[PDB]
Amino acid sequence: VRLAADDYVGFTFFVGCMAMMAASAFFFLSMSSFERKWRTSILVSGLITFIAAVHYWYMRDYWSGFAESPVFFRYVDWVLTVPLMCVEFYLILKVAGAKKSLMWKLIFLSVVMLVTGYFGEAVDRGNAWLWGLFSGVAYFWIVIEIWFGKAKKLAVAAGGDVLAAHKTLCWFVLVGWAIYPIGYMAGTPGWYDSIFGGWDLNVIYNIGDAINKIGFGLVIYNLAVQATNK
Amino acid sequence: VRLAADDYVGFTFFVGCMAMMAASAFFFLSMSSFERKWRTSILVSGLITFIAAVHYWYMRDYWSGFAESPVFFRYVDWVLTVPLMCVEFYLILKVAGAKKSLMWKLIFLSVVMLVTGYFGEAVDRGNAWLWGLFSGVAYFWIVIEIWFGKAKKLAVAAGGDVLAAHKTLCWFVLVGWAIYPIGYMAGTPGWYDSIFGGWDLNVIYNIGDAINKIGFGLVIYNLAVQATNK
Amino acid sequence: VRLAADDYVGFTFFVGCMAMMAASAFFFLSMSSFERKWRTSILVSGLITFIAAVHYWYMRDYWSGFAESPVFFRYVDWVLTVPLMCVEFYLILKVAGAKKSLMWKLIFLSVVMLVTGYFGEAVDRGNAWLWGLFSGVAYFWIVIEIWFGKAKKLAVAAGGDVLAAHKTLCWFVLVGWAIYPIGYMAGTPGWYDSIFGGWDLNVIYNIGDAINKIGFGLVIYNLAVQATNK
Amino acid sequence: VRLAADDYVGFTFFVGCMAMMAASAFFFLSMSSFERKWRTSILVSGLITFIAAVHYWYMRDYWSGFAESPVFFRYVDWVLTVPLMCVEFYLILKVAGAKKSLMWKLIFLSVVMLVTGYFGEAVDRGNAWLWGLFSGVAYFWIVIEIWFGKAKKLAVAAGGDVLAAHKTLCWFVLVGWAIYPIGYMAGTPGWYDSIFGGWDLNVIYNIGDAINKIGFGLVIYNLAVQATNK
Amino acid sequence: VRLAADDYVGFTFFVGCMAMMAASAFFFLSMSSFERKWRTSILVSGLITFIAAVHYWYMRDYWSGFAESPVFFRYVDWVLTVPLMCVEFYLILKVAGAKKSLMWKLIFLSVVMLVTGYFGEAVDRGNAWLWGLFSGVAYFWIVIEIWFGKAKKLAVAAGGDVLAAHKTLCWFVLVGWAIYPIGYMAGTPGWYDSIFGGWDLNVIYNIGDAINKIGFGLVIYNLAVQATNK
Ligand SMILES: CC1=C(/C=C/C(C)=C/C=C/C(C)=C/C=C/C=C(C)/C=C/C=C(C)/C=C/C=C(C)/C=C\[C@H](O)C(C)(C)O)C(C)(C)C[C@H](O)C1
Ligand SMILES: CC1=C(/C=C/C(C)=C/C=C/C(C)=C/C=C/C=C(C)/C=C/C=C(C)/C=C/C=C(C)\C=C/[C@H](O)C(C)(C)O)C(C)(C)C[C@H](O)C1
Ligand SMILES: CC1=C(/C=C/C(C)=C/C=C/C(C)=C/C=C/C=C(C)/C=C/C=C(C)/C=C\C=C(C)/C=C/[C@H](O)C(C)(C)O)C(C)(C)C[C@H](O)C1
Ligand SMILES: CC1=C(/C=C/C(C)=C/C=C/C(C)=C/C=C/C=C(C)/C=C/C=C(C)/C=C\C=C(C)/C=C/[C@H](O)C(C)(C)O)C(C)(C)C[C@H](O)C1
Ligand SMILES: CC1=C(/C=C/C(C)=C/C=C/C(C)=C/C=C/C=C(C)/C=C/C=C(C)/C=C\C=C(C)\C=C/[C@H](O)C(C)(C)O)C(C)(C)C[C@H](O)C1
Ligand SMILES: *C/C=C(C)/C=C/C=C(C)/C=C/C1=C(C)CCCC1(C)C
Ligand SMILES: *C/C=C(C)/C=C/C=C(C)/C=C/C1=C(C)CCCC1(C)C
Ligand SMILES: *C/C=C(C)/C=C/C=C(C)/C=C/C1=C(C)CCCC1(C)C
Ligand SMILES: *C/C=C(C)/C=C/C=C(C)/C=C/C1=C(C)CCCC1(C)C
Ligand SMILES: *C/C=C(C)/C=C/C=C(C)/C=C/C1=C(C)CCCC1(C)C
Ligand SMILES: CCCCCCCCCCCCCCCC
Ligand SMILES: CCCCCCCCCCCCCCCC
Ligand SMILES: CCCCCCCCCCCCCCCC
Ligand SMILES: CCCCCCCCCCCCCCCC
Ligand SMILES: CCCCCCCCCCCCCCCC
Ligand SMILES: CCCCCCCCCCCCCCCC
Ligand SMILES: CCCCCCCCCCCCCCCC
Ligand SMILES: CCCCCCCCCCCCCCCC
Ligand SMILES: CCCCCCCCCCCCCCCC
Ligand SMILES: CCCCCCCCCCCCCCCC
Ligand SMILES: CCCCCCCCCCCCCCCC
Ligand SMILES: CCCCCCCCCCCCCCCC
Ligand SMILES: CCCCCCCCCCCCCCCC
Ligand SMILES: CCCCCCCCCCCCCCCC
Ligand SMILES: CCCCCCCCCCCC
Ligand SMILES: CCCCCCCCCCCC
Ligand SMILES: CCCCCCCCCCCC
Ligand SMILES: CCCCCCCCCCCC
Ligand SMILES: CCCCCCCCCCCC
Ligand SMILES: CCCCCCCCCCCC
Ligand SMILES: CCCCCCCCCCCC
Ligand SMILES: CCCCCCCCCCCC
Repeated sequence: VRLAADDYVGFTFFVGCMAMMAASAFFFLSMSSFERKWRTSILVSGLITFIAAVHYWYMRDYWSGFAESPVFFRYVDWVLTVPLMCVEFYLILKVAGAKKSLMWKLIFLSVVMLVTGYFGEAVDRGNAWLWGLFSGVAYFWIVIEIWFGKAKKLAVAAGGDVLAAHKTLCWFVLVGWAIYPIGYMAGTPGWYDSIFGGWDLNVIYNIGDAINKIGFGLVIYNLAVQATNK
Repeated sequence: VRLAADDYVGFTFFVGCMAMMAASAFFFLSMSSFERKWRTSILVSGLITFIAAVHYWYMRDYWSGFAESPVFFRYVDWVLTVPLMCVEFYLILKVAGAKKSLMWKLIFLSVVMLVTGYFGEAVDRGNAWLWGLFSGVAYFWIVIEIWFGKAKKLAVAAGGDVLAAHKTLCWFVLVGWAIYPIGYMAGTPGWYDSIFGGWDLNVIYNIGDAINKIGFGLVIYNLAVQATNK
Repeated sequence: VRLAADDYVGFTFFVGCMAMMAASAFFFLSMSSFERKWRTSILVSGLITFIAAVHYWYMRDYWSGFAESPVFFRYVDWVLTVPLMCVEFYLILKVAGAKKSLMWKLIFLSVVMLVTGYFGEAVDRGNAWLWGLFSGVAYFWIVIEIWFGKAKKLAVAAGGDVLAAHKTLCWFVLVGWAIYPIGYMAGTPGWYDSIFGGWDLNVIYNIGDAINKIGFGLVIYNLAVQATNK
Repeated sequence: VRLAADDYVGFTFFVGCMAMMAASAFFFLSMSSFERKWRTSILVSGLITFIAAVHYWYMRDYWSGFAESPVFFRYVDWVLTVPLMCVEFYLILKVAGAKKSLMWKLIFLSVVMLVTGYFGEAVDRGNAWLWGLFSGVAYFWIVIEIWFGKAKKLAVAAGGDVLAAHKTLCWFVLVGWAIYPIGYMAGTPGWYDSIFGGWDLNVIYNIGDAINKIGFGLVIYNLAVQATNK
Repeated sequence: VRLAADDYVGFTFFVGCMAMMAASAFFFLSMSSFERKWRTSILVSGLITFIAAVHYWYMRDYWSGFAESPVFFRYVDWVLTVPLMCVEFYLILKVAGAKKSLMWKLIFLSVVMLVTGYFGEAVDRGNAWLWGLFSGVAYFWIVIEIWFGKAKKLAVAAGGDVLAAHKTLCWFVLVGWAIYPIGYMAGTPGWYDSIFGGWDLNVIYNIGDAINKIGFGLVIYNLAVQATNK
């Protein structure tokens, strides 16, 4: 447990843990300065960074001990936080007339995506490409729903700050989340060892997690602020 | 204490701990966005997940050490959380005219159920079937009370969101709680060759606890939300 | 530090710690749903279970390590919580016209009781009967004050919910607190060789503490609720 | 790590830690029941006991390990808490027309007192009497300021609850704080090693800290209560 | 891991950790006593000391173990806190008409400064002078912006308490932050091994961090207080 200056994975575990901890405090402590109608979207942004702060604490210590970070262990957090992130689409479009049907659809797709991903990574690596494909289809459905589907139509109808927030969240989902499917292909045996594979993603995962989770919440927080100051 | 990808019991202890921790924060931090009349029901939903989060933390570490999870140690949480869950029937029917008599009845039955279950599991395994039977009868009385008894009549009279919440809670008690008596029969010596093989009761306990406890609370939280927005 | 199913002392340390922790959260989180005039009585009920939760955490660990629970170590909590419980008589009768004189009397007697008890148990066991007797007399004075003295007269004048609460608290002090003088006589050398056999003092301490501390607070909480509802 | 019944220093570390922890909770959780104008004085009372609770936790564990409590290590808390206590004179006299000049004077004297004391105790024990003397003079100036100086005149002009609180705080500073200079003379080599040298102050420090810190805050809390209730 | 009276680095780690912890509690608990328009600037002052408290806890323990404090490890906190400090210029000038452009500029410069500094210190020490120079230029740009640039013009236009706060913060940036570039030159190989090099900065870092972070926040808190009191 002596620290080394060249351990960049180590460094990014320490930073990521501290940034998520601070983000969780910022969202929980800000909630009361807003009208009740915004509070839930902010609270959930804080839950997302709270789960990640606590799991990053454990992973940071484990890396200090063993100098390993098994990818399957990252799913402890992803299986909870990715559905919560998908629920934020419902929370920000509820005013624009989203119905619980939307919430259930998103929760279902996100959970299928993460559980099939875990089966590919941990339970049945023989059939990792097949599990990948099931995960990939759930991802594609989520992307289609928010870029073109009902969620997009609701955002467009609302216009204003909401539409703006919606569009930014859609970029985070399209571009920010793409690192995870890529690392899956890099780390699992399949037909994609030719292209990817043998790539160290730990630094990318540690920085990506923080940007993905804190960025999502800052966009939601920014929406509450814009709306309130009008 | 390296993590292994095939340790599914391990994985479900880490997930269950994080989900209960997050649920506790969600209910505690939501309480203030509601009129005083709902806050106690929500507070108690948070107490239920808080006790479970803290006990799941200990059990998760113990499994990391010894790769054992003795059933009797789960009763540390059940003896506190199952009575609190039974109290939620009183809290949601208090408006409909439930009297403390109902609260005391439910607390008494739930406590008898859990303590007789612990005597069967830990103190007197020779007579596990007899202790089972006493627990079984307490369970049956609770089920009859909420499906057909006074509590059901109060719910029906109130109608509306309350009746809806009541019925959902009755399904959780009937179907969601059935895993516990089944695991008891699977694990104890008696007249019962409850052979539910292929699945590790530990995985079922870890997933079932989270669903049972967070599900109960989300139904109560949903009732506060429905009522408030009317 | 493997758990054993027959370690009932172990079990009751785990339960007592969790119950106190939950009770502390319940009283601290309830405080704000009450008019200012009730909040202090509730806050102090929470302090009582908070001190006990944290000390039960240490005692639980120590029992896991050494399988010993020295009685003198329980006094770490009792010297703080028993005076706080005695202050609750002042807080609930302040409306009925109790004066700080009463508060100081109760604090003084409770502190004398606990400190003389500790001298008998830990510093001067040669003269345990004498220290016992000094503690005994302080106990008797407290009992006489609340059952017959000024405090009783104030309660009786107030009538209503207050008198009801006062009488229940008087039973907890008379009957619930009797286990402590009994265990003292059971554990110390003197003119008393009280057998009180069959049952492990540690189990009785662990269950008695939780009932004594949470019961006291639930009676104070019940008084605030009754009063608020009218 | 086993506890001994005759370890009175040990016992007083456990009690002191628990009492400061409970006091911190009491002041932080009471703050919201008061008009804004009192909240800062109460918050600072909680900071004082919060710092001490956390440092008492470390010193308690260190004593369990090594059975030593080096006096210089107590200064970790004193260098922060003694200036905060001195600021409380400004906070309670701000209404009576105290100016920031007074705050800065008290902060400066308190910090000089504690830092010169630390130099005498830890960095330059050869000249402990000289450092003593510098600390001694800063103490005397503080005492003169509050008993006779401007601060006293402000209190006297205000009259009422303020004057009462001021006088009680002046007794705590004069008599309650005298233990610290005495222990310095008892523990340092100088011209005073005959009179005071060779005295075990650990029990006195542990009890005195708790009484000094919780006492100061209870006087401030009592001032807020008196003022509010009329 | 016995404590030594001559370990001044050790002492300052313990003090710094406690002071940051106390400052965090002071800012988080004060937030609610202010109109909404000030609360964010105070919350962020608390995040700054919260990150530092938690990182100082880890560094304190590591020094207890190994008696080393690698400079690169301090960047775990600096990469988060220095940008938050720069955002405070935006938060205090938002009323005077600062635009998000200013926020982004400051965040960008602060992050470049800290990341280039870390490259010089940890990844590429061969070219530490060059990385130094890039960091140095980002620093100079920040200084020019706040002393002469747009931010200064906004402050000057606002006048009053804001201008006063602005000027104080500009001194902290100019003089209080200068210790960090100096320590960099003292610790790295370059052309400045003649001027600096061979200097122990640990005591200076530990005291400077506390003064820099708590000082910044006390100036922001002072601005909210002055403004509130009209
Ligand atoms: C240590 C020591 C010493 C100290 C000795 C000490 C302090 C001994 C303390 C003994 C105590 C406290 C015994 C308590 C025994 C409780 C009884 C019998 C209770 C009856 C209760 C009824 C009959 C309720 C009837 C209730 C009714 C009808 C209805 C409603 C009630 O509300 C309820 C809730 C109970 O239903 C000495 C010996 C001095 C010196 C030595 O040298 C050393
Ligand atoms: C790293 C590196 C590089 C860069 C390193 C860098 C940028 C280092 C920067 C160091 C700085 C900026 C030091 C600044 C020192 C300011 C002073 C002393 C100012 C004093 C003022 C006084 C003593 C009185 C003023 C008196 C009054 C009354 C004024 C103010 C008062 O305090 C008050 C607040 C009361 O008004 C380079 C070299 C580029 C490449 C290399 O390769 C490596
Ligand atoms: C895993 C797996 C499977 C599934 C794998 C899956 C789903 C992989 C998915 C990969 C994805 C989604 C890649 C996406 C790449 C998007 C790009 C490069 C876009 C760039 C654009 C940029 C860098 C910026 C800017 C662009 C614009 C327009 C900027 C706009 C501005 O930023 C503003 C916000 C202002 O508009 C399969 C293969 C099925 C089976 C296998 O067996 C296993
Ligand atoms: C321990 C022990 C003892 C005690 C043991 C005990 C009490 C064991 C209890 C086992 C229980 C309660 C099992 C329950 C099984 C319910 C079933 C299969 C029903 C399933 C599923 C339907 C009905 C779905 C759907 C139906 C509909 C209407 C749609 C339902 C949906 O779900 C809806 C959305 C409406 O909710 C004894 C034996 C006494 C002594 C021994 O010595 C040991
Ligand atoms: C460091 C050092 C140095 C200095 C060390 C220093 C300055 C030590 C100073 C110690 C002090 C000032 C001790 C004072 C002791 C006062 C007493 C006991 C007075 C009792 C009076 C009662 C009992 C009446 C009244 C009331 C009481 C107790 C309580 C309450 C009130 O009656 C009330 C009405 C409020 O209840 C020097 C020597 C400079 C160099 C050396 O080389 C080293
Ligand atoms: C906070 C963490 C986040 C946003 C993680 C997101 C992860 C994904 C969207 C993962 C997606 C996957 C697929 C679409 C294909 C292969 C399996 C997964 C789970 C890596
Ligand atoms: C949060 C945990 C929950 C809802 C646990 C519930 C446990 C039961 C309902 C257990 C019931 C039992 C019987 C009715 C028979 C055998 C003994 C028990 C205790 C397992
Ligand atoms: C939460 C803990 C409680 C209520 C403990 C109470 C303890 C006592 C009432 C102890 C009484 C004693 C005597 C009356 C005589 C012997 C010594 C004592 C301290 C056990
Ligand atoms: C919470 C801790 C408190 C109130 C401690 C206060 C300590 C002092 C007032 C110590 C004073 C000293 C001198 C006046 C002379 C010798 C050196 C000191 C630091 C022991
Ligand atoms: C809370 C900690 C603070 C305010 C730290 C600030 C650090 C700097 C302003 C560091 C600046 C540097 C340079 C300008 C050049 C050399 C490298 C750095 C990163 C030390
Ligand atoms: C005071 C308000 C805080 C809001 C919630 C804080 C998040 C806590 C996360 C804990 C992360 C563990 C990191 C500590 C490493 C020792
Ligand atoms: C370890 C890296 C920490 C990174 C934390 C900050 C990430 C911020 C992402 C960008 C948020 C912008 C959304 C604001 C609305 C326009
Ligand atoms: C709403 C959040 C849903 C969270 C889903 C968690 C799934 C837990 C993983 C399942 C692991 C079981 C492995 C069994 C393989 C034989
Ligand atoms: C400031 C808001 C935070 C609220 C946290 C809710 C209580 C959660 C406590 C449960 C902790 C046990 C799990 C920790 C595993 C290391
Ligand atoms: C809400 C009420 C909770 C009740 C908690 C009951 C736990 C009691 C377990 C009893 C253990 C002692 C058995 C010893 C038999 C020899
Ligand atoms: C280890 C598994 C963790 C699983 C997470 C549980 C989420 C809880 C979902 C329960 C169903 C919600 C019903 C609400 C009805 C309005
Ligand atoms: C987070 C909810 C607010 C009030 C919480 C007070 C709980 C008291 C904590 C007691 C901790 C000791 C038990 C933990 C066992 C590991
Ligand atoms: C060893 C664990 C025991 C758990 C104790 C929790 C129950 C508290 C006792 C309840 C007393 C009820 C009196 C309330 C009157 C309104
Ligand atoms: C108002 C609460 C008061 C708490 C009193 C605690 C005192 C602790 C016992 C003192 C131990 C003295 C050591 C014996 C020396 C022979
Ligand atoms: C707002 C009216 C309150 C009257 C307060 C009188 C008694 C206060 C209770 C004392 C609790 C102090 C906690 C000390 C921790 C050991
Ligand atoms: C609800 C506010 C809580 C008040 C702050 C409590 C201070 C906690 C300091 C830690 C000292 C307790 C010792 C723990 C031993 C394991
Ligand atoms: C280790 C000993 C524990 C000490 C317990 C703290 C109690 C101190 C309170 C004494 C001061 C009374 C304040 C007067 C209020 C007007
Ligand atoms: C009541 C609000 C408190 C917020 C501040 C918490 C900061 C905790 C970080 C430092 C942890 C303690 C340091 C040493 C513990 C052994
Ligand atoms: C080893 C660390 C000790 C540092 C103590 C922290 C307190 C520093 C406060 C700085 C004062 C700034 C005043 C600005 C107020 C307008
Ligand atoms: C609006 C743009 C959002 C895209 C954010 C992507 C961040 C992921 C980077 C992970 C590698 C360091
Ligand atoms: C270090 C801070 C990074 C991101 C800053 C927040 C940007 C948007 C905040 C919303 C303000 C209305
Ligand atoms: C609406 C019906 C709710 C009932 C759900 C039962 C919960 C199932 C427990 C899962 C065991 C793995
Ligand atoms: C309503 C009267 C309550 C007093 C009785 C409580 C005694 C239980 C504590 C001892 C259990 C071992
Ligand atoms: C305020 C209404 C009731 C107060 C008393 C409740 C008693 C609950 C006992 C809980 C045991 C788990
Ligand atoms: C009226 C206030 C006088 C306060 C004096 C208290 C003495 C504290 C030190 C005791 C150490 C055992
Ligand atoms: C152990 C309890 C000590 C409590 C000391 C009394 C507090 C008096 C405060 C008066 C405020 C109304
Ligand atoms: C008016 C503000 C001046 C800033 C003083 C700098 C504080 C840090 C000094 C370094 C500590 C040794």
